[PDB]
Amino acid sequence: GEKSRMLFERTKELFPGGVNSPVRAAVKPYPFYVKRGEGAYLYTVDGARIVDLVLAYGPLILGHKHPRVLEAVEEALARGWLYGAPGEAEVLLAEKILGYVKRGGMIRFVNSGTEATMTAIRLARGYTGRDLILKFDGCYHGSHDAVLVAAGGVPTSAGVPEAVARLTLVTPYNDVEALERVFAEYGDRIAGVIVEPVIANAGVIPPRREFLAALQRLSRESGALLILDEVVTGFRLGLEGAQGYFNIEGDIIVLGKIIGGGFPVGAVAGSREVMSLLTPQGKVFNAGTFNAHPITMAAGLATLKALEEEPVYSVSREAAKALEEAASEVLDRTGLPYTINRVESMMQLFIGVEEVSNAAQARKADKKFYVKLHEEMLRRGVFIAPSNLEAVFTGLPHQGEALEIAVEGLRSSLKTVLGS
Amino acid sequence: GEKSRMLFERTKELFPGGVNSPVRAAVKPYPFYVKRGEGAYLYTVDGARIVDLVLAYGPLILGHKHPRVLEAVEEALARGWLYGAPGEAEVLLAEKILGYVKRGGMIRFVNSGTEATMTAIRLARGYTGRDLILKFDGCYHGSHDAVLVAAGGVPTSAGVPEAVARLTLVTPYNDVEALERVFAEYGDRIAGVIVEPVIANAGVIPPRREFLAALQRLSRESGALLILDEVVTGFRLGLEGAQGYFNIEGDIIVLGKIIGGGFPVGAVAGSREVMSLLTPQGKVFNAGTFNAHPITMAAGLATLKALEEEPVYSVSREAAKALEEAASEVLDRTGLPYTINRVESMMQLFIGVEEVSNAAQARKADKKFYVKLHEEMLRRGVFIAPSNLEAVFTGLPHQGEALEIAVEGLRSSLKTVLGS
Ligand SMILES: Cc1ncc(COP(=O)(O)O)c(CN)c1O
Ligand SMILES: Cc1ncc(COP(=O)(O)O)c(CN)c1O
Repeated sequence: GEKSRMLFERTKELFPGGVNSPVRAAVKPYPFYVKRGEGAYLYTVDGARIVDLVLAYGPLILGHKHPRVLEAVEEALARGWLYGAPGEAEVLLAEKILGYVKRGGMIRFVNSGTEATMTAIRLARGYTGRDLILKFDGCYHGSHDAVLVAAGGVPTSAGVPEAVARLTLVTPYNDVEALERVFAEYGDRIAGVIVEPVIANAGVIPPRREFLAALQRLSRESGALLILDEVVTGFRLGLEGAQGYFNIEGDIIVLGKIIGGGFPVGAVAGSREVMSLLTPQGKVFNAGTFNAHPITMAAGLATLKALEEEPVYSVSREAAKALEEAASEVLDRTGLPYTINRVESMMQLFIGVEEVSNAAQARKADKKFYVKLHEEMLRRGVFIAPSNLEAVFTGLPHQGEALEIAVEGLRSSLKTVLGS
Repeated sequence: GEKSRMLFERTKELFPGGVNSPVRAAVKPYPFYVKRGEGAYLYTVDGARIVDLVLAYGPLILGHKHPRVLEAVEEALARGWLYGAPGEAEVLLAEKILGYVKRGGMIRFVNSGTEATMTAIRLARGYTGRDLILKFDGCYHGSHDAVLVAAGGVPTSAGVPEAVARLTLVTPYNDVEALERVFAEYGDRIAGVIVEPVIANAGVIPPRREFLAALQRLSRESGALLILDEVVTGFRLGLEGAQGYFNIEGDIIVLGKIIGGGFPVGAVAGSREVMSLLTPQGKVFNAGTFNAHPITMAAGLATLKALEEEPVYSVSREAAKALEEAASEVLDRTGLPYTINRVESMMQLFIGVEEVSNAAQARKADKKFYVKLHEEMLRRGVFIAPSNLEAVFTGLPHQGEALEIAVEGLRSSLKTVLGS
């Protein structure tokens, strides 16, 4: 790992914490640098092939450099990559996305999930004329002030004015009693309730039907808009995302990751009535030099076509199931308390706890055990998130030999850590 | 324009205002759709070649599909386009950028100018422990709450809480007296003063030396960080940007557009002391799935190399000068009040006013005349921003025949509008 070591030294003084995104710094023993990626694999700068169970944290459900997407991007590149004026790809991608998540509605393309949720929140506030936003402990919506808050709302980040943080309410995920209580107290001032249909940033945590039911009922009865943050679930839990998977409906649907095919993206979709408030039609401001970036649009379009024509969902589901069954077989024999949460192709293991239905329980999981597992798996050529609070993602290339390596790696790594 | 007309009809119900960014909707008679771009030209979906004096509003100083950048991106695409782990290109681009704008400092790559200024503001607040941010009337820093404010600070966008807007102070650009007064009253609570060294979103407005002097003095004496928003000026006003061009120094330098070579990008650069507050090193949060996107990094790196090895600055400067001289020759003969502001390769014409040193004066310019000019120029195959408040940008391909067409087009269009 000499080459990665050298790069590690160079970035120490170039980037805060040596990385451009926090999670990247936690890789053990130290972050490896990537030369390239193809299919189910990442290849380090030193030349090592690694099975990728991170998939850039969600966007790469088709694996690395998917042939169909590569070809579409090559064609798009030949046409120039930025215009500052409308292109064709954005129209086709919008029509395809809306047909699955909000028929007859509108969409606005942005450049990150952070920009997307931020825009959704401004839209909900503009539509209702209210200021408060309700989020849940453990849910992650990006790097912007309004969502960098925790229940005393107080800042979880330095540099966030307390005056801003106090406009965001926070209650526990899957806690119906707490949800009812917050609406009883502040309901008429809540502009929107934002939530991940399946938590992906506090490990993976599935929603309780009762929580989903309350979210829809309380939002509708209070006048608050239900903002489903589907940046991760969108197009991962089937073509119709969380709405179709759980049979729920959101007022505003925030999308990202997968819809950009691996390129910078974010999007806000909703009814014509709500979406029409966005500039230049309405007074809720949103603009972006890179909005509807030609390459992002071409990549996302090709990606969704693959999701419609290739067995991505079945393959990804089976891959996650195989990993879950393998880990469960080993862990069940130990008699140690543990739980694995899986929803289709997103999952995570929690050692030390028998149930994880909220962030508080996820935080009680054995972090040391997880870190050791991450390191041992990497030593065996399999890459899983370095943080127990991140998720494990599967995709199209996780089949055949690649899957065999991942499963065998997981089995052996668990045994090694359990034997230490 | 049948094909653009058809697309126009399709997007009416897909996007708010029919576009993904406000300015795009103002093109006359209606927005044309782009098939591709190459060199100094955009090509409509109907097949018409148009000289581009918009350059995607700043990023394309090298023109469309620059050969060197295209090759670098092709090589990068073959390596996969998203890893979720550190790559080599981000290291090289960071080293090159910092060598020109903040030697010995640090940088953090994000996905838009909006994310960049938003991150800079959070950093300034975190570093100083203060809440107030001072901006100037007419300056544009992106699509986020803290900068969508105007002096009563009150919201300029619906959906922005008044509690948030009041944390942002606003005074006129180039107004030293007003600047001194605001610091005398609120100085000890100002975390940072953000400003465009050259305004590019209220037409083009150059800074007064006295204003630049006051900005540096007052920030230093008050403890507020001077945030130079160089999203547009960075790498356009020479390799050293505004700091080198005007011989000024900022505490935090916000970069974007050009540094991404045409791909989604944004960046915050500053001293190690300030930048070290960013996660995972410090407590000022910033994370991004697409931060340091492999393709953006490769494109930006190749772009900066071109700026160092090709006569981009001289060619672009001469192009803008030729346009300015041509327009001035025609307008001087009319005796009508007007002014053209130009700083290297960024400029704008203001009809009806003899001086434009601030946003208030820019707003007094004859908008109807400008719109007619935009439409007439487009009819003659030359594309300038549809809004008088946007800027005209020149670049490397604006030479030879392309420049002749632009200049002749400007001359003829002015005469036609002046004769109507
Ligand atoms: C649900 C959710 N929302 C928002 C984001 C942030 O997306 P981005 O990093 O592109 O700003 C993420 C990524 N962790 C996410 O998982
Ligand atoms: C000075 C400045 N700052 C910020 C921005 C916004 O950049 P972006 O559109 O990528 O969010 C712009 C683009 N108009 C700008 O000119």
